[PDB]
Amino acid sequence: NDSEKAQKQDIVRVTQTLLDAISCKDFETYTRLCDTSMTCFEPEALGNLIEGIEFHRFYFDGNRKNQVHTTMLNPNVHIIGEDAACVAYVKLTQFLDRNGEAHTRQSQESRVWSKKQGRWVCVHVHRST
Amino acid sequence: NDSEKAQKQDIVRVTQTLLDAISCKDFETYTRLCDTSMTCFEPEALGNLIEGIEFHRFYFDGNRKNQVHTTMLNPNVHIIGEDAACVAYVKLTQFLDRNGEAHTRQSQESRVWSKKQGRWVCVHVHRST
Amino acid sequence: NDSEKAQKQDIVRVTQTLLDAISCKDFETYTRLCDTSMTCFEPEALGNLIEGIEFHRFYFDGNRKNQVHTTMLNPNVHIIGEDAACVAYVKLTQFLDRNGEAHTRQSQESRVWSKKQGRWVCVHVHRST
Amino acid sequence: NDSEKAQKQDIVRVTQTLLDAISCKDFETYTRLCDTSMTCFEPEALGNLIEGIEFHRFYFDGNRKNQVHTTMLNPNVHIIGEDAACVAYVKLTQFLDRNGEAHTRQSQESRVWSKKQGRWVCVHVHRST
Amino acid sequence: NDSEKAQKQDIVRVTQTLLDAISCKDFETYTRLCDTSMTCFEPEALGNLIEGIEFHRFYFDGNRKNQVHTTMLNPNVHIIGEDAACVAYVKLTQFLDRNGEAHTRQSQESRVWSKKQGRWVCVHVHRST
Amino acid sequence: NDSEKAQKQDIVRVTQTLLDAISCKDFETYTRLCDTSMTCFEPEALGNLIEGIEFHRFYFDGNRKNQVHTTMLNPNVHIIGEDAACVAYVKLTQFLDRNGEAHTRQSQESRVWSKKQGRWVCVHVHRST
Amino acid sequence: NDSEKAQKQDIVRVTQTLLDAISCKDFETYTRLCDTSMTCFEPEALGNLIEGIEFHRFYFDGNRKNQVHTTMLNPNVHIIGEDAACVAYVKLTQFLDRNGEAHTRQSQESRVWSKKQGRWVCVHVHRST
Amino acid sequence: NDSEKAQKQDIVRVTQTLLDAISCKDFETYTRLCDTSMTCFEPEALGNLIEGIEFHRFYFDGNRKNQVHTTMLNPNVHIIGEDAACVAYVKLTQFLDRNGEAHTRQSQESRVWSKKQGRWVCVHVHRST
Amino acid sequence: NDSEKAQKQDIVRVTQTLLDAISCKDFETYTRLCDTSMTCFEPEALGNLIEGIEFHRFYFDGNRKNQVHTTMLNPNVHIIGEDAACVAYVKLTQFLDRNGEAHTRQSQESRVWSKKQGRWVCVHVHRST
Amino acid sequence: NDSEKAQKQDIVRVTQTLLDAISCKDFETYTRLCDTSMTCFEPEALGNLIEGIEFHRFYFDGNRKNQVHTTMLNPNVHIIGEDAACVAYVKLTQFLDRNGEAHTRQSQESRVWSKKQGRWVCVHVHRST
Amino acid sequence: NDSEKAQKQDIVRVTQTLLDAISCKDFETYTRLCDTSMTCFEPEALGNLIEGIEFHRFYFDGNRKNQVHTTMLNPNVHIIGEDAACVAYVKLTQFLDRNGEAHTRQSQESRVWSKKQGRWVCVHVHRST
Amino acid sequence: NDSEKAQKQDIVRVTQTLLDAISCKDFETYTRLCDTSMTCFEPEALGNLIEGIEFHRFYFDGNRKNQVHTTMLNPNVHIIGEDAACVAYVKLTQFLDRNGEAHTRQSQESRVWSKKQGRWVCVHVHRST
Amino acid sequence: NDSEKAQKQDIVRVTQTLLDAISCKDFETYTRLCDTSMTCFEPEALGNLIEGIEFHRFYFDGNRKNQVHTTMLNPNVHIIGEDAACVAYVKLTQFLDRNGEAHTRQSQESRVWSKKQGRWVCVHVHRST
Amino acid sequence: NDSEKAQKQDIVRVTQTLLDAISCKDFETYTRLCDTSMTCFEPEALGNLIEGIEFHRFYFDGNRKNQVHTTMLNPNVHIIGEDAACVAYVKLTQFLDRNGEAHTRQSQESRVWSKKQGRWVCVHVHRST
Repeated sequence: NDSEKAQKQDIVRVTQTLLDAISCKDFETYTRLCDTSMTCFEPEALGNLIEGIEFHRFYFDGNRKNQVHTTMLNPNVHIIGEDAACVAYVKLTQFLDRNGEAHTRQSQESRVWSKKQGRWVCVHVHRST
Repeated sequence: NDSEKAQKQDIVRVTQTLLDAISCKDFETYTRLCDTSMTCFEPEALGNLIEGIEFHRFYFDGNRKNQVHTTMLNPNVHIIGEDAACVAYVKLTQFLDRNGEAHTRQSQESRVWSKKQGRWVCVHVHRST
Repeated sequence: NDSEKAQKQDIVRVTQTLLDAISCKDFETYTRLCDTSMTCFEPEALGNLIEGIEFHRFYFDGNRKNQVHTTMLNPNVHIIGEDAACVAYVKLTQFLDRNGEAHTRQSQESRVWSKKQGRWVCVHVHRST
Repeated sequence: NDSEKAQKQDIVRVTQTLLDAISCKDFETYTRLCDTSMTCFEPEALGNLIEGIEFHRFYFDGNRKNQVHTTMLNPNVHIIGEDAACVAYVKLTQFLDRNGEAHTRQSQESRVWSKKQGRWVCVHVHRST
Repeated sequence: NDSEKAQKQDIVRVTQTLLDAISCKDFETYTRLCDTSMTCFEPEALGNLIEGIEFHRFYFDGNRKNQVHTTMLNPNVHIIGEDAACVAYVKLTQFLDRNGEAHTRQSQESRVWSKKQGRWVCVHVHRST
Repeated sequence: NDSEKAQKQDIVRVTQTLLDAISCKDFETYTRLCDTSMTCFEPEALGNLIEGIEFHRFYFDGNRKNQVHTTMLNPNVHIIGEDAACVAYVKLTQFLDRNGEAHTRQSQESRVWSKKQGRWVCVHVHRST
Repeated sequence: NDSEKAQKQDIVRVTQTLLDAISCKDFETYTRLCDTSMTCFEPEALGNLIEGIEFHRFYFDGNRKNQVHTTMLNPNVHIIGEDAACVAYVKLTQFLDRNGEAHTRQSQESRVWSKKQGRWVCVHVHRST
Repeated sequence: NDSEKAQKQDIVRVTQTLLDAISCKDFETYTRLCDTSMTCFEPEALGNLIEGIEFHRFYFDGNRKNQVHTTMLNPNVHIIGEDAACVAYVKLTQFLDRNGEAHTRQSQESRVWSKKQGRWVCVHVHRST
Repeated sequence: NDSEKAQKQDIVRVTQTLLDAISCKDFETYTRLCDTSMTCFEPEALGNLIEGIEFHRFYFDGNRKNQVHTTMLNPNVHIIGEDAACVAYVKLTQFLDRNGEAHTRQSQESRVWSKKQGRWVCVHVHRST
Repeated sequence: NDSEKAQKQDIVRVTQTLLDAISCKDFETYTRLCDTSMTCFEPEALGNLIEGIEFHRFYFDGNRKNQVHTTMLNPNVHIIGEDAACVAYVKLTQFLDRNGEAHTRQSQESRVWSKKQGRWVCVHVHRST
Repeated sequence: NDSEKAQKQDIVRVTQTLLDAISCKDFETYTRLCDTSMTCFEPEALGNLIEGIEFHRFYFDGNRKNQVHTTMLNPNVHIIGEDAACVAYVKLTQFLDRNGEAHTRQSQESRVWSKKQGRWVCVHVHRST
Repeated sequence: NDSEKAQKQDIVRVTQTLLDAISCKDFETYTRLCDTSMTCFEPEALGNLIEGIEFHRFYFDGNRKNQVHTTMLNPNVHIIGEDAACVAYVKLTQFLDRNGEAHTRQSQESRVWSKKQGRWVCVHVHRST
Repeated sequence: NDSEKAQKQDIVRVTQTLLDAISCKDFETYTRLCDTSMTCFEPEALGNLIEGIEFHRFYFDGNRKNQVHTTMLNPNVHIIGEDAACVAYVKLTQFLDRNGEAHTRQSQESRVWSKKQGRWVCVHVHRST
Repeated sequence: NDSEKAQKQDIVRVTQTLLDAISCKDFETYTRLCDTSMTCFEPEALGNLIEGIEFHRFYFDGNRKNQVHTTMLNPNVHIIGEDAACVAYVKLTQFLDRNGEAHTRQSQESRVWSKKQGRWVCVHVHRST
């Protein structure tokens, strides 16, 4: 359970690396961490199950980091072998809007990881609220 | 590949078994299919991550099937080895009204399955909308 | 245009048969006219594409007709190839309430017909509003 | 099924061409792909069945594209006869506002294709929601 | 203008006879006064142009006169030859509803008349509000 | 029959001329086409029957065409002799918005035409919704 | 003037009698006081002008006195020519509904009296708010 | 009777002049045509009966017309002898607001006319809605 | 002064007597203290000045109490001569509703008194809010 | 009564003078006509019984006349002896806006007058709504 | 301060006794503890300053204790001499409903106490919200 | 008594002084009359009991007047000894808004005074509504 | 550290017992586990800090449980030495209302634990939302 | 106790300092007072429990003092074991917005202090409403 407890950390490390990727619009690191067969259920998709990375690009063009701050709270992992793991966490986002006001946005996320040829890559993601 | 396809069919089938279980409010099948460490993100949890199974039991108490048919639409399955797999699908629920009118409800579910000692079990579920 | 005007008259007659089958909840006749791989976009389906006839089976239960009168207005027909056609019409439904009041409902419909084994079968339907 | 799998791949490619023609307001290409007797049910038409292409011409004016990205998801294709097909898909549109905000729009679509003079032309379209 | 002033009266007579027909659900007198090719724009049709009498029948079945009273106000006629005339009038309807309350319903009507083989018959009608 | 068809085309054409006239706010054509005794039931009249033409003039004052295309859908014509005819049709109007957005408006119109001294003229109009 | 002051007294007496007839739904008195061609603008006629006595008869069916008391405030009489006069006044109506509550209803009324063949009779009435 | 037909015309003419006086704020004509004792019920008086011409003066301040058109629909006149009359008519008003938007206001009017020393004067006016 | 102090009390007493009569619906006392010519401005009259004891009779029919207490706060009395006076006071009323709940109503009251032939009588009352 | 009808004109005049003073913010005339111990019930006192003239000073400060006309409708006076009276009436206030929109305000007023050393002074005022 | 800390307990106690009396509708204890000239500001007085004990009698009539608990939070006392004090505090009221739903009401209370002949009596109370 | 009448006046004066200080934002006078230990219950404190002169300093920063008048209605004062007192009063404030409009604010106020070493000082204040 | 890990467990255990005590209304256990001085912030206290166990007693009336389930999610504990601790956790509550409808209520809680004479007791509780 | 009473004074001093640091957005002081592992329930964290100092840093960017004054009311301190304590208090915040208006904001806060290596530091904070 020591090579398991450490394995979880890897997941947290990777998903944290994955999050920082989206935060500053680093599409290259996004594609390296996301498989090509990645399924997706998220608010930007309206109840549709998206396939592949392409659909995600749209959100990697522009003003870059908008002085926003995201926080992954209590990551919760599940181990299933030594190449497959899933992690669920609450993601908090802090931002200032239109006039400079401060607001917090919240969303529940789930990610399914697969150790493909050494390195972990995200196969499926699900976001809500 | 064929071992894969068949494997995917194995996932869709159990998931289907579980859904039928929830419809007819059959605890036993539910608990037989849902692990002890099963984590869950769902509307009834208000954005909180749920653990255990004690929580889900609140809904299986009562009048069984409210004469409400549910459909699992185009299940997308992911294979990770031979003991880890995940499936994403849209879930449709048709139910009758007070005045007898017919209505349809939608939610997007994800489920992670770990093959623990031969039999498949759900370790994490995520429902939304 | 007589082999064209006849075939349109014919196409309209089978959809009329299908609509009647639906009105008096005749699923046997209904499935005779709907292909096994039939797809469908419709309000009861919430933006999802449905395959098969089982989903529509749900509306075929519960007594029979009511004081419901349905009408297919100005059916527009396109003849395509060997055994293909598509038809478009506004479907009008005259009904009464619990208070005996008379109301009129509308919906726009599209059906695609294919002739297999000498019989016209609906392979796709799109209903809106 | 290879003369079936090819023809579906083909049908999807022409609707992709049509959708692009619409996105960048290319009416010349648009009319090349839409029959002269094309019919249409669509939100902009308010429950009425439209004939011709002139009505749709209205949307082809005004600069060109915007920061609009459109996508055709899980296109479902039915092959009918000689030169007939019909396709169904959820059309996803990613756009931005005056405030630079990103929004996602959806619409369910059905098109009926006929092959005349060796070319696939759309003879009927139904769009909803 | 004496055979014109009298001709108008005929129209008023006939349309008044036509109204009393609908009031006490006399379908036979309705069909005798309404042509077979009668076009119709009315609230029960939802913006659709109805053709023929059939669609009208629905409203000639039931409780008969419901203790209601209609009044044709200031008829206004137009003469066009000696076999074609159109009349427009405001139609007021008095009724008691659910509990016994008294309410007045109003609608604007237009009718186009044709003298076919001696007797006048309604070819087209349009009601609003 | 052929004299009839051609005659019907005569009605649809003038009506079309009148509609174009209203679009480009061309009084002259309007008044040339609308009789002196023309009665009218329309939304701008609030359920009142209008006489003369003085009233309609209020709308032709100003910026001509607001860059708004109108379409007369499937004109249904009625023949009554050779100097009396009526036509019913749905009318669609596409117009631009403040923010440049596109919008469609609908109304159901009826028009009565009297052939007075060779030229066709409108004696009564009825618009709704 | 004592002749006019006494004449202004008769207008108030008949008008008062007409108001009681209406209160206890005494129709014979009503018709003995309202001309056969009496004109009328009133709430129950929605902006429309009524002619005749027939329209009003609708309201004389039923429960004589509904436990309601109407009061004619400061009648103002105008004597015009010979056998002609008009009166304006506020009409208050106190009534008991449900729950035993007491309420007051207000209206402004105008009536025109013609002394046809001796007896004063109302030829025109306008009621508002 | 034609004597009566012309008297009714005289009444429609003077009341049309009175409307014009109001429309362009010509207070002299207004005073000429209205009696000193004239009473009045109207929106600008909130259920109160007004006496004297004074109260009306206020609306005759500057701003002549306002690109506003007032219409007098089908005036109903009652002739009570040779020196008394009352007229009832619906009055339409199309006004241009801001944004150059065309709207229509409606109201029901009644005017009592007394013929004094040869000339007709309005002794009472009632307006609603 | 002491004579004026006595007269002031006398008015407090009578009016107090008058309110107690209104409380228990004693019409005899009420008409004894309220002169015939008594004028009234009160919420129930809707801004209309009321005359005589008539309009009031409507409130003296009914239960005869209601479990509501009425108080006369700081009566302020003006003495004008030995036969005229006026008093103003805040009037508090406490009442128990349906659900056995106590509530307080308030109102502003002014009364004008006249010592007509010995006894004091109210000739005018103004109530508000 | 010719002496009673005289005292009543005098009371109407002084109160007319008093209101004129209020319109043109003539505080000197106000005080000369109002008793130093005048009582008050009015909206601006929010339910409180005001005493004295001081409270009203606030309102006399400002832009004298604001292009606003006030009329005192049908005044009713009560004579109580040759030295006391009270008058009731509805006061109509017509005023303009920024947009130059005409509006009418309304209130109900009671005033008590006392003859002190020959001059009529107001000892109590009551204004509602 | 040990004498000041003593007088402060005494003031908290008596006021505790006083509130206990109000809860269990013990009017005898209420009066014994409240001065006959006690002043009052509280919701039930709707903004009026009540004087005396009479006004409160109304509330002591009823079902003694209604299953409602009241608590006096952090009392603050002011000692002004050995015979006068005032205390301030928030009073919490917990009560049930018909459905048996628990709720908490809240108010802010100030009370002024005067030592008269040895006993502490409340001369002024103030309750808000 | 006369000594008590003098002490009562003294409290009216000081508190009056205290309100004028608050009106023109004179913090010096305010802290001179308000003892250090002064407690407060006021709308701005939101049901929270406030202590010391601190919380109040926030309102003495600003324009220094505002064109608002403040009155002290019927002060009721209780004398407790020669060094303690309390007063209650309705407080009227008249203010002119943005659009040069006058308005009246009201509030219920109670104050507790202590003659600490010669001068009077407020140790507690309660404001409401 | 494991010593610290077990101390945190002891804290999660006692607070879970306290939740159970509340859940089934066992007031003895409640009193045992809560200190006499326990302070509290919570909805049932409306922003007021509560002191003493008394105030809570109210919620321990009859109706043991209510088919309601309370859940304590991921409890975060802080260990401040061997006799102090504070725990933070989210608390979920699924309750059955009327109609047998399942709902979830949420709230964030914090409990401060002091270890006295060997046994842990709650000295403070804060609850929100 | 003088030791505990002085210890309860330090908790109020540090808490007061922490509140000023937050007021003027002085982060170094903030982090010198909040543990690195401080827990937190607060509005800005929507029902979620935060860990660390990083989340809070978002709010220290910008305009030091926004012209706002916060006040800590009646702090209540609980001393637990050694080097441990908690404090509860209401925090009022008066602020000037736009239009120059003054408002008050209220919140209930709970903080837990651990005396780690001499200096008291906050390890847990809960803020509500």
